[PDB]
Amino acid sequence: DTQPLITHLIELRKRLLNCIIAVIVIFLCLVYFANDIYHLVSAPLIKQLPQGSTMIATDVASPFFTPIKLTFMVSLILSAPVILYQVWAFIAPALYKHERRLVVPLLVSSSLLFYIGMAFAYFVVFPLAFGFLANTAPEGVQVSTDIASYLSFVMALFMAFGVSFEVPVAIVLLCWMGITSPEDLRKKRPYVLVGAFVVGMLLTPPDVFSQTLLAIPMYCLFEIGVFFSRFY
Amino acid sequence: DTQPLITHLIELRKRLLNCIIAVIVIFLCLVYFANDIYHLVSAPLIKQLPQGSTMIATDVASPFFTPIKLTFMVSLILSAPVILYQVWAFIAPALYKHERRLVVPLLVSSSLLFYIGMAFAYFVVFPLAFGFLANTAPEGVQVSTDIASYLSFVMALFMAFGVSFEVPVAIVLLCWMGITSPEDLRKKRPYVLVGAFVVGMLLTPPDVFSQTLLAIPMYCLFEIGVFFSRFY
Amino acid sequence: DTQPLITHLIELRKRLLNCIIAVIVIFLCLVYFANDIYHLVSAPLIKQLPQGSTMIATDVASPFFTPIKLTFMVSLILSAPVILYQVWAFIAPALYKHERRLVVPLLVSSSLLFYIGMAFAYFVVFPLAFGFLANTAPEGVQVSTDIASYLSFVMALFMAFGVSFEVPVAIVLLCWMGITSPEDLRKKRPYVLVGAFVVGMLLTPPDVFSQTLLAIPMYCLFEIGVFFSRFY
Amino acid sequence: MFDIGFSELLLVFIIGLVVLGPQRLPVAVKTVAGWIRALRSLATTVQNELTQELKLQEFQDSLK
Amino acid sequence: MFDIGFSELLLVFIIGLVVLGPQRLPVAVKTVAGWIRALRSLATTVQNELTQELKLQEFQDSLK
Amino acid sequence: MFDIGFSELLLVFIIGLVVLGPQRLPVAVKTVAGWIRALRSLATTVQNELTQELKLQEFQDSLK
Amino acid sequence: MDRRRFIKGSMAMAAVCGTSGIASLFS
Amino acid sequence: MDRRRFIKGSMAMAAVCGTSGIASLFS
Amino acid sequence: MDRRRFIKGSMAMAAVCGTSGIASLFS
Repeated sequence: DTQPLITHLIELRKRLLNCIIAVIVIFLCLVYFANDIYHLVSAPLIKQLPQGSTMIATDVASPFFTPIKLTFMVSLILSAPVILYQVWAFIAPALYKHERRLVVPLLVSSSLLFYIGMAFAYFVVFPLAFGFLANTAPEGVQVSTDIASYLSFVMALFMAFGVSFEVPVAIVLLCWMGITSPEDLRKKRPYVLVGAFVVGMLLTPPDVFSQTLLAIPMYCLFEIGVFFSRFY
Repeated sequence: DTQPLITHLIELRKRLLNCIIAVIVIFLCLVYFANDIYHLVSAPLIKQLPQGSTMIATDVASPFFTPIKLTFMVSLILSAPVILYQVWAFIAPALYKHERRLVVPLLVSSSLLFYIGMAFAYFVVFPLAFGFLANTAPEGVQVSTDIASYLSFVMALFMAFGVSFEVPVAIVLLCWMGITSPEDLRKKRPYVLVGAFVVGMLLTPPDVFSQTLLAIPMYCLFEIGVFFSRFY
Repeated sequence: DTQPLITHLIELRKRLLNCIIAVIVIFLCLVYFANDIYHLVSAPLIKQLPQGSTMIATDVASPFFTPIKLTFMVSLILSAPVILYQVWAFIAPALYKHERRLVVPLLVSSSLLFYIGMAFAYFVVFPLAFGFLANTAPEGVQVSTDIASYLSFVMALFMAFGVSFEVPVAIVLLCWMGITSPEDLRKKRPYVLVGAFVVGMLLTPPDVFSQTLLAIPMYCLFEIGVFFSRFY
Repeated sequence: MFDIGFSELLLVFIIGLVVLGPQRLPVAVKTVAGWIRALRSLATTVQNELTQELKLQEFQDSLK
Repeated sequence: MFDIGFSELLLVFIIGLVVLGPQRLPVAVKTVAGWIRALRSLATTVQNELTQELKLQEFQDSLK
Repeated sequence: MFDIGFSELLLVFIIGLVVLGPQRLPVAVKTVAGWIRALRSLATTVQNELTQELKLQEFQDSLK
Repeated sequence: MDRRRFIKGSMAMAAVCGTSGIASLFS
Repeated sequence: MDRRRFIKGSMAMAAVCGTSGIASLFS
Repeated sequence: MDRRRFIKGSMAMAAVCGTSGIASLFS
């Protein structure tokens, strides 16, 4: 069913507005608690900071705009079900019946696993990592964590865990529908390892640290996904 | 009057030397007071910092090269009348008589408004903004502003207020000759709003914060310019 | 002697492995002393820090990954003789007899001069520079040097001094075989000055400070290299 | 635009050479080049279609 | 290079779609594309003019 | 990609104009442009040679 | 133009911009 | 070549370099 | 192909990527 370009842009504008309205309304209901929301996010770090160590703000606008930046992305995460539905409704006529049987399970399962990524990272990984990182400084070095740097690190881990949690289930689903077999995944192992570094390079700043902090979660959790593909 | 390329390059080199000489002479007369100049610039922030908070230097070369960077930027600002004259003298033959009736009023008015923007930012905006930003930090966060980051923030605000101050007068001057009308500026409102985001994107680092810090003053000051266009 | 592409890639892969193995083995033998290695590197700064001043870590992962990054770079520097030999053994068939008489003296002398350059920077430049930079801060500014920023500054100075140390000897070597005469070096002085800014622009971040930090040692030691070319 | 560093790119080729090997890395780079070639070909033909539709919209809008 | 971020570019297109609309944004992008096309055309012709003048200078300088 | 800033590039041209002069700077830019032209010409012919060799490898590998 | 071709083309243009910048698209 | 063409051309090159880099200018 | 041409071409390809990105090489 061919349609004029404006028809697709009319629909896209309507769906984009519903995404912006959802984010703004959630942001307005949450912007008043920006400092309280930052206390929750920085709670794992504060509990593990050494005696005499406290968080600092090295930027003039950081004390205000870093909590504001945090509650904005919290709004984006909380509005993901609305955003994903608008994405689904825009791409629903494009998908065929056979492609509909795969995208719908992916969209629903991604949302839950992406939240379990934060729950696992916040309640398990953050206490373990912060208790080690904050107490491994060289002698004479005072751990004074910048609030702007901490927010970037936390969202880097939250995005990494949420995305990488979906990889094993996506692999198992692809094995279930028959798109890919465990045998074919084992012979594509060298390419995924190189491909993981390529994906990490593109989606991260040119620092190698950000490349490896992302690529290793994909390739490792790719390997676990192949393991459960046997039990299916 | 067609001329060889070297003739234009001989003239441009001569005008470039005058700009370079003016900046260096001012810099040499000011580099000895680099710390005293930084004290004046950092005075609004120091007065509004919380008890127990002070400026820090997170870079090894920051204690020396941040005051040197500031006094060099002051040299460029104080040499703007010389630079603008050399720019004017190099582009004077290019301009036609009708174009000369615009560039001269814009060049003279921009110089005063750009300085007034700094005076307005320093004497009004800085005490109000620093008194709020420095005292809105989350609990347990120690405001330790870096001198290198403070200079970037101060310079960004100084340029933003100096440039935005020229927008209304430029609009009224365009309305006065008849290049543009208030009716035409009102129906071009959606394009300027989108265009302001484009201008902010190009002239600022890829951070959205820097994009909006330039766009909102640009679009808002555009709106005030249309207001005074009615009373002319 | 023409060869298939895989033959060159087989040889390159073999030599790349020998470089990777050398770096990793050194890194494994050194990663346990990462904090102790950082103490040696930061020792010139600590001795020159003002009373009440200490190094800080503004990043969450900085206390662990900054010493790890440093001990990895030390592994690269310590493995340079192995890396350079593998590079030599892969490019030896490419070089002719006359080009072999130039590359071999350059490679052997570059290794010693690079080590002498960093030893000169650590034992002479670092105590003098840190004693000035750490004590020239504006009044009320607390010198709190970040460990991650200090590592970048130290590596920038170590690389700059090591590379620029090879320039005067390379110039003398070129004058010795007759590739370039001291007379021809004097008439190319304007081009090297402009070229130094180009080389610094490409190999450094877009900050002008990093451009000049590489350009001035390269152009200055180029001038000193021409001076010794007279005495040959 | 994606931010690609020289160190990041060298690591990819270094890892690709030691993992994929001398016989599979050239084919992998050739395959990736074809993907980018097809991506730009698809971008160009769609932009041509959008330009042709915009002209049709102008014809309809001008008459009405 | 002007530093352009993916988030910054998406914001412009998102804002442009909701402000300019489905019927004005494509024309706005088309107009901006023409500006860049004319900008690169102007750069190309002047470089050709500069190259020709440099050849003339060499002829004059060599004789003198 | 090498990271080039607008301030860094302007400094190079400003320094080049005042050091090399109005008569030597245009020749210097022309010479540097020729180096990049030769660099890209050498890159293209090598990729053509690599593509032709990869085709030969496939023919040998397929038979064996 | 159908929805599938619109989505496919939009992603291709976005991918080109991420690999060659916004000036390449307008070329 | 006149001064107006010199200024108009020079700004075009700077604008092109700001949108496509110095390599595009030398192409 | 000899060793000299392989090294000469590799440096040229690396130099192009440093001045025009990896997309130019794949073009």
